[PDB]
Order: sequence, then structure tokens, then C-alpha cells
Amino acid sequence: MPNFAGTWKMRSSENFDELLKALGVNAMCRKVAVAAASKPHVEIRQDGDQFYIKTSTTVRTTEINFKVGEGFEEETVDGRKCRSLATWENENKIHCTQTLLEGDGPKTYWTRELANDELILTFGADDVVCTRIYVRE
Amino acid sequence: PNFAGTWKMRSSENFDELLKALGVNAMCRKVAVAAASKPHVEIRQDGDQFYIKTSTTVRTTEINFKVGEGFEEETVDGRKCRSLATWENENKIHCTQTLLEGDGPKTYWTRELANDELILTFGADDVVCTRIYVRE
Ligand SMILES: CCCCCCCCCCCCCC(=O)O
Ligand SMILES: CCCCCCCCCCCCC(=O)O
Repeated sequence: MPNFAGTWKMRSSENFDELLKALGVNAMCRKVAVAAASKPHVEIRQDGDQFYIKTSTTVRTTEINFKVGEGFEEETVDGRKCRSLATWENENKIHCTQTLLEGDGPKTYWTRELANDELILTFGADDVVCTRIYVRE
Repeated sequence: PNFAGTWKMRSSENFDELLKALGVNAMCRKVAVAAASKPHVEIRQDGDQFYIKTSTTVRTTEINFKVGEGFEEETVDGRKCRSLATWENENKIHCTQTLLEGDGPKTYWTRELANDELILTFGADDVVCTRIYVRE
């Protein structure tokens, strides 16, 4: 029912450096990630529950393909392989639960919500929350 | 010796081990080693006065120094340091470093001209990384 599809550009970021610190990312990498990941561009294709999400920066591009309610594999923000499940949390919000394939680490998740035609991306690592707001371009 | 010119890296040794000695975690080392795999360097030199720009797609650094005079730069892992370059021989500059802030391994770099190749060495405690540059 909500239409996530389109091209998006990041307008604002809260607590990204703190999220990377909670994931144990070294400052050498955080310094580049915070500079470069200051202006990601996102493309979404959506057909009902079926999604394609591509996030690109000069430093790193990721693409995921998933159906809401079906398991898939992706990476955490710090690049660790995880098994994921996206659920509708409400009519305008996808909540994605994540479990590491290998090893131990903080509990991670992401959410994507459409609110007043803005795309709110939240990432969790234990009790740390990062909020990135995307707008249409 | 004429360090001036444009240079491209042909080989690297022990960069992963150097970043480990600097306390960089494995996931970060894998990305950093890849990101640093082929820097392009521009040097301008006028006697003892040096300008060194090192560029990669993800990160560019520039330093200006005179041999024998203190300056401030960053370690490889991006920690602010106070530095001093000296001639170790006719074709070799040795740069001693001290952290401005916090504690960490003893670091230094050397740049040497040998058979018109540019040999960059980084030290962190007893670990040595060697990077060899050739003229572009
Ligand atoms: C998220 C990406 C983090 C990337 C951090 C690596 C930064 C580039 C290192 C450049 C080292 C060049 C050393 C040299 O002068 O040969
Ligand atoms: C080991 C290095 C980990 C650092 C991660 C870099 C991430 C850069 C781009 C992330 C984009 C986040 C977003 O979707 O807004």
C-alpha cells in the first residue's frame, strides 16, 4: 500500500558515528565512512511485498532483494554476513530483524518508514540508534 | 636527490600487519588494505622543502614540511602527531612521530630514492611495512 519506489538522497544523519562505535568499527574506517556516507543515494524498486534497495556512496555500494515475510541474507552496516527477515510493523513501516551467520556481536536491526513522503531509515546496535532521513530526488 | 614527480604504487608488504600493530580490527583492516591498494602520489621538492599528496578514491592527504623542522600530520590510522624529518643519508628521509593525543605504538616513516624507485616504509613498534612506488 505505501510506495517506497523511487530515487532518494540523504538529507540528515543522527548518531551514525555512534552506531559504528557500538559495532566496534576503528576510527580509521569511521572517519572515512562518516565523510563519504554523509550523502548516499538510494534507489528502490517495489512490486507489492517484493523490494530491491540499492544504497550507493563512493566508498561502498550495497544492493538487497527481499520479499516482506521471507528470509534473505545481507550484511550488517559494518559488513558482517547476517540472516534477515523484514515484516510490516505498520502500513508505512518495514522492520528488519537480523542474526549474524558467524560469530557474536551486538543485536542489530533496521527499519524503513514512509512519513510525509520522507524515507526514515533507523539502524540499531544494542541500545544505540542511528536515524537517517532520505528525501525524493 | 630528486623526489619530485608523480608516482604510482607497484607493491606493498605487511600493510595488514602494520594496521594490526596500530590496533585496527580485522573488518576495518580488510577494507583499508583494499582502499590503499594503489595510491597516486605527487611530490614537489625545493631543496629541503617538501609537498607530498597521497590520493586514493576514499581518502587524500597532503603534507608540507621542511627537513629539520617540526610539523603536524597524521599517522596512517589518522591520529594527530607531531613529526620531524631528517636526512638519514643523501637519498633517504627518516620521519620521527609523537602522538598529540593518547597513547599508541612508536611510529615513523621513511622515504628513500633507490634506482629511481621511491621506497616508503612505515613502522609501528617492531612491525615494518614497505611500499614501492615507480614514476607514472
Ligand atoms: C570505510 C573505508 C575506510 C578506508 C580507510 C583507508 C584509508 C586509505 C589508506 C591510505 C594509505 C596510503 C599509504 C601510502 O602512502 O602508501
Ligand atoms: C568496516 C567498515 C564499516 C563501515 C561502513 C561504511 C558504510 C558506508 C555507507 C552506509 C550507508 C548507510 C545508509 O544506508 O544510509
